[PDB]
Amino acid sequence: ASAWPEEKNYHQPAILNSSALRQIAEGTSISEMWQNDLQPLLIERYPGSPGSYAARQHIMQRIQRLQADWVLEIDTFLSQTPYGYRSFSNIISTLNPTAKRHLVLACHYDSKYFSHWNNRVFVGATDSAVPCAMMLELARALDKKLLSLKPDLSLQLIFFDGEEAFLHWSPQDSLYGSRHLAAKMASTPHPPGARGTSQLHGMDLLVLLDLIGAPNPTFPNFFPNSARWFERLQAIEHELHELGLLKDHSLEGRYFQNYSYGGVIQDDHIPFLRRGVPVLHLIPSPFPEVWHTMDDNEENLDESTIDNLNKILQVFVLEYLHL
Ligand SMILES: Cc1cncn1Cc1ccccc1
Ligand SMILES: [Zn+2]
Repeated sequence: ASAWPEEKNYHQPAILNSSALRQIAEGTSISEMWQNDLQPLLIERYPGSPGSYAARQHIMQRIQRLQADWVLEIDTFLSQTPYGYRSFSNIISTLNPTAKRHLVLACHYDSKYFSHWNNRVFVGATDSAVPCAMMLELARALDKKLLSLKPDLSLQLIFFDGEEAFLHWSPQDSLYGSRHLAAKMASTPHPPGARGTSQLHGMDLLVLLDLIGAPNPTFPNFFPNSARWFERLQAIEHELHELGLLKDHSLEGRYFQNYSYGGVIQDDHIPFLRRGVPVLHLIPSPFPEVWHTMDDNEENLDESTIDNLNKILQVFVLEYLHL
């Protein structure tokens, strides 16, 4: 049939030079991210809540003000939960929806459901309000360079709804939005008119951000087949450090360690991984100390660590896109 689905296997980056790295490092404002992209999301936003619709409106609005031609679809669906049927809505933002291949950035925008505890409200700053904000910032910071898109490859953002369990993590109570969107893409022909290939095939690489925002994260390399792209993240961290472009950062405590994890951490990528999508899982091990506590808030975030990772990520995306 069609073998384009193999191009991602042979795709190679266009490594940036020191002058361009500097540019990128200069091009991203951590403090504008914090005010315009991050703070509006630090609300209770479990699926079906008022905050979910708010968070959903804020993500679409911030994406809309940008010059690049983002197409936004709200993939709304119904699914059974421990509390009955409920409605969920994934946010999908795509440049050039026609192109066969797309590099995918994503995270979950729901917050785990938890009634008030000690009069406190769970807002999951690292899980995953910050990954959401890093995605919005990457799109703003790279707006002009992405506008250049009008190799048949472009960029897609996915903000999954319903990553978290409502009552008890299990295969039927978890990954609502990603289980839905992976099965939908696996059976939607791509590109338009194709007779043998799916959108799931068009996913060049799924870069899943989760649990980012704490100090000193250590990201393992999880998969033998995306290991080379993990190595680019290592390389980019190193060079930005040597060029004085990172803050409060030591090579003794670098983010992208040279160690592998022999297993898997259940997350929104599992539905795509099982169907053969390559994944770069940017989740740290161990998890933040504030994981699933009421302390996973704004005050326990580390501003420098997010700034640094924004720069590493933005470099990675431009190098993947040859921009
Ligand atoms: C990655 C994540 C973020 N929030 C929940 N998960 C899922 C999970 C993974 C391992 C153990 C418990 C729960
Ligand atoms: Zn969680």
